[PDB]
Amino acid sequence: LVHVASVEKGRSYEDFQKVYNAIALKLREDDEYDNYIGYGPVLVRLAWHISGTWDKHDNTGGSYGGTYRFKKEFNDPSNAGLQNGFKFLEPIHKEFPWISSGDLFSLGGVTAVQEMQGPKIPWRCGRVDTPEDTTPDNGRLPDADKDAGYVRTFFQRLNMNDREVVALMGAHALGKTHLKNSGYEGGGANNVFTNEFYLNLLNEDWKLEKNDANNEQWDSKSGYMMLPTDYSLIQDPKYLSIVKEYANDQDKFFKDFSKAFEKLLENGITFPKDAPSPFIFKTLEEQGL
Ligand code: HEM
Ligand SMILES: N=C(N)c1ccncc1
Repeated sequence: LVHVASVEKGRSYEDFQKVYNAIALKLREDDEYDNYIGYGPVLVRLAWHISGTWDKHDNTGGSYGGTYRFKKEFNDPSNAGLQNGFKFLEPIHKEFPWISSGDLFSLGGVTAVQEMQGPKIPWRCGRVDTPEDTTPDNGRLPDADKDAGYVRTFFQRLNMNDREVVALMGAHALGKTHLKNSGYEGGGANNVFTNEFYLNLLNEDWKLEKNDANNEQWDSKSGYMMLPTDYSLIQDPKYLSIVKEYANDQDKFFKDFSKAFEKLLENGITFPKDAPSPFIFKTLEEQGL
């Protein structure tokens, strides 16, 4: 199954920078969402969920087709809460109806990471909306109540290795869980992209507790939390080495995250030899906007 990237007709870097800027200005404007976290973290989660349905074995799922817009995927229990990100992006899509759904959802993630002071994430256009019957079934996204072996095996389906996995999970520096979405009680939350997830793992005094949904999670007296799958990164000796690496080298984490996140967003997509090079968007701050 082959999905060839096809650039939205006549569009170039400047067009996509305008879309980035619109997303970024709305991120700045709608600052009260989720107890003043803003929509940054949920847009990153959205980009990950629309991409994380991919299966390397048959090239089903993935970001290309924009299939999150269809009821089956929209209503996946694993996607509970992402409706907020979708609604956030609706007026952006109305202003720029020429952008494909997959391009918009993925660009939303890139914009959010960068605007939250994360690394630059090169981004490529050309995802094309596919029909409703191409929507992957529910159940392709990972469970949080599992161990390191589960995480490792799960991510093999997305063609991600140990480093890639550990880097990607660093996104859990952003935002929080919500008991009503996922059955996990949210802890201390930030909207700035840093390597603090790894520092938290290594430095806090974690206690295994049960939350009000009767699920186990790791909580600190400082008020932080970790999912069981988060904590598995320090239970497994291979993951632990990498956690320590990123806790001790901000720049290395940023570079590795950028590569892994672009890869995640591009899984399943064949880029023609004469496709445009990846775009690196300027932040609002860099533009003086
Ligand atoms: C084993 C893999 C993963 C599991 C089990 C997992 C699980 C979860 C859960 C349960 C939540 C809470 C959702 C809610 O209650 O609203 C969450 C939130 C989040 N996830 Fe993950 N996740 C995983 C990997 C990732 C990856 C790879 C990324 C991106 C690179 C990511 C980005 C985020 C972000 C940014 C949030 C915060 C959303 C918000 O604040 O609304 N996650 N994750
Ligand atoms: N470990 C966390 N604090 C976390 C943050 C956001 N999403 C999931 C987990």
